[PDB]
Amino acid sequence: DQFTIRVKKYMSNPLLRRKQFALEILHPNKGSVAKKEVKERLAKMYKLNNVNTIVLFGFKTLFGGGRTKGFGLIYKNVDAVKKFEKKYRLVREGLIDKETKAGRRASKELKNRRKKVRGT
Amino acid sequence: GKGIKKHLKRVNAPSHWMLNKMGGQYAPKTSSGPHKLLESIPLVILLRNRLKYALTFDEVKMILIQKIVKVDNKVRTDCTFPVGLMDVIHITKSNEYFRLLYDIKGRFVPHRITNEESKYKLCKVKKILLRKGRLSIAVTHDGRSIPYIHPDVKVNDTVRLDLETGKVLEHLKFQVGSLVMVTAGHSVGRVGVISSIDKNMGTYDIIHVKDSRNKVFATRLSNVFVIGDNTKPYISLPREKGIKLDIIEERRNRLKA
Amino acid sequence: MKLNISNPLNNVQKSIEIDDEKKLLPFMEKRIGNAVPGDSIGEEFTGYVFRITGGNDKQGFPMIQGVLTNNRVRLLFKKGMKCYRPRKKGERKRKSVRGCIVGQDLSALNLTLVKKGVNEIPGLTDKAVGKKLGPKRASKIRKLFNLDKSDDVRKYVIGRFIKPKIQRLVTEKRLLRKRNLLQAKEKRRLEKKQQLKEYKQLLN
RNA sequence: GUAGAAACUGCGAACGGCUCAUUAAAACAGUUAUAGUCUACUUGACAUUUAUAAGGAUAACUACGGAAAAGCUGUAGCUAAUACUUGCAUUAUCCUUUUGGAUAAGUAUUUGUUAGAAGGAAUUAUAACAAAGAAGUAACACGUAAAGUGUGUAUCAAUCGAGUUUCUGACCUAUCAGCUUUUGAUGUUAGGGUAUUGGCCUAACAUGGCUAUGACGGGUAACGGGGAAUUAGAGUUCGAUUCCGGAGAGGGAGCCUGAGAAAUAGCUACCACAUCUAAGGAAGGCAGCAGGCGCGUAAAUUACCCAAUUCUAAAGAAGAGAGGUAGUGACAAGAAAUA
Repeated sequence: DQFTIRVKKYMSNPLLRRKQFALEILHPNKGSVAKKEVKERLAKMYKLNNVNTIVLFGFKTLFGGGRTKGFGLIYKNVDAVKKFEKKYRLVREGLIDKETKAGRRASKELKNRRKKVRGT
Repeated sequence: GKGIKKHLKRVNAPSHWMLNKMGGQYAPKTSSGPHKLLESIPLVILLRNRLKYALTFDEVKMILIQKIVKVDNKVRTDCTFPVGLMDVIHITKSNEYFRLLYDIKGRFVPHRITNEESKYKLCKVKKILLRKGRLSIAVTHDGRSIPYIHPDVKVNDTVRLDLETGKVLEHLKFQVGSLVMVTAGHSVGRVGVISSIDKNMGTYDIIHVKDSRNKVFATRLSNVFVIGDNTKPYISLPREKGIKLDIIEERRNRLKA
Repeated sequence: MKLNISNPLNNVQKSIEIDDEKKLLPFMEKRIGNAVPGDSIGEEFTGYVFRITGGNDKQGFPMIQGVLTNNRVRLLFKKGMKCYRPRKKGERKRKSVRGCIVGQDLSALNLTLVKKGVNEIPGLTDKAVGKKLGPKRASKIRKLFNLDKSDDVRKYVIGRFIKPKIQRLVTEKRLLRKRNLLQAKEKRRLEKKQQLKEYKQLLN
């Protein structure tokens, strides 16, 4: 297909070794574009040899379609991706797998396991 | 018990922090340090809400863990550290130097400064205390104690301070020609030349300050900061140059674009 | 009734569960720390002397030193009192406790053997147990081994191979930190000298 | 070296959250003072009367146990620590005049005698003399420039705050007109006590203090304010409830630790309730989040998550019914089908 990519309020942030910006995707008369296509388009535009170093979030399709706004981060490398990004975002990217989903039952267990009441 | 409160509600936070109502229920209570909470911003909001470098408090912590940002050429790692009225903030990874200043609308802005200027901070002496041995110490607005100040320095003077050595370089008086910057009033952020000083016995002393365009505004004596002499400000200023404009004619220059 | 006798010298202890009351009759009306001839409790125990060091009453309440009663009493327990484990700093709690006098209420009795008898008891006076772990302080090791300040004792330690670590060593970092502190004091001295010097110069 | 259950130690748990019972010059608000005080974390200054490194004593752990039961714990044996406790240069000044000799040595705090950059005013800062004198000044742990940090420490200052405090401001009621004063009421003097001032308390003394400009009482279905409804302008009514201040944790009272509590998911006792019990004894405080009963005209899920906001810590990495997300939800509010 065909669409247009637009980068707004772009700024490089070496402190997080990131590059922050806002995405506007013009896809008139056609449905919202999957994140893979915008990933490769951004890779071509910014001359990146690898595609797992970006993260995309906050994608909204607006009213009436033909437009989508979102936020993207360009990372120096995958090591920076893992260092400076949260676990849920890494799981979204698929870079890692889900951890244990016990939740507040861990807190319940910790309350049960009063010190010197469980010798182990 | 009824000890010290340790939370700040968002709407109870200082107005110049510019925190939005719906962005959570709490504001970052600045740690105790060089400056008052009311007359300072925590560097978390300095580089999350102003510089937009960080998007979340955790990203602020991410920045701070690496000993990058230095407040007065020394490394700060506390997330809620009060940066204060005027001083230098050096970010080494991006190699940028900021001076914290006030805009004409009474808000804290990081103003770009050169590396050469990032060594010349200004401190407003608030007290002169003589300790044992007739040794004199100047207590400044920075909460900083400078021992062995020059005996000519008075209680409302200002002193240029070298960040590397922590020494005074020169001092600035408060005559009727010394230009000052107002810090906390209706006229917070204005830069003027001091038209007159009225000293009321036992109450606040008032000073009338003349602007560049010859408009006069009065303020309390404790709310001013000597910046330079009549020749020039000793520090650089933001783009407005401390010149406040009537709202009826700010609109015209906003419209013309 | 379940007398727990401890030989601290042999680092060991043994339990004797008895039911006869005339066997323990000489123990009655003896406070904690009293020495008694523990011969009536058994034939093989004739000769030994036992110090009564504690016990628990019928309901399990322990015994203490101060209270000179024969029954249970309640009293406030402080942070330094022996029969109490505070749950937070400065907390005091009122608990029941049994007096130091022994009667026909002790579900258990703690005793330590002070004087050796004439017979041997298997596992009570035959074998001995060591420290189960060696001392950790360098001065303690030096006292144990008697090698003065000759050489490092890091290779004369006790292991299970795997060995503990020694505190209060003579480590080069421990020396250089003291040296650096001395130099810091000195340099602070010179800066406080010539800073007041230049202050005196600028006084005029 | 990498980690590391437990435990000792450190910090926090005095924040937050909830509710509005009490409360009528009280609380609160604006406006002061603290020259009458305390102040953890954090920040800046910066110290005084065996040493190639000092002492016991304890947890965890091991073995023997008791009790129906509990966040119960006895005895014996060892070991650490930034737990507890002892303890090891030097600087300044006078003069011949870069330099030689000479002289002196307590941080706060208290007492007596003196001299005296700032404030509005000092019995101020500070200095001298004569007496006392705490607590300290590292016997502690990791590593940044192609020396640093952490932890701890005396004092001052800053900061986060707090306690008292000045002036002014409140609803109805006189079928409440005289109150207070032995039992402190008003003031003086001396002291005690406090962090500090003060009848705060004690002793002596004096007879004062308030009041029709409403004292003292009574009522409030009264927490105060920011605010809300209704408004042409005046007004009238409301404000339990996002924020701020106050108060309380069934009702009272008392207390420990701590920088900070008269704390309540801290302790002690009484009253009223109320749980377990083998009947000997233990244990409790939802006006926190859900949820239940009751009361009623009258009000939701015994849900998910720390991702955001932010707090605590030994501070990236852990927690947080704070908080957020969803569920119920015709409380209100906005847009908007039935052509």
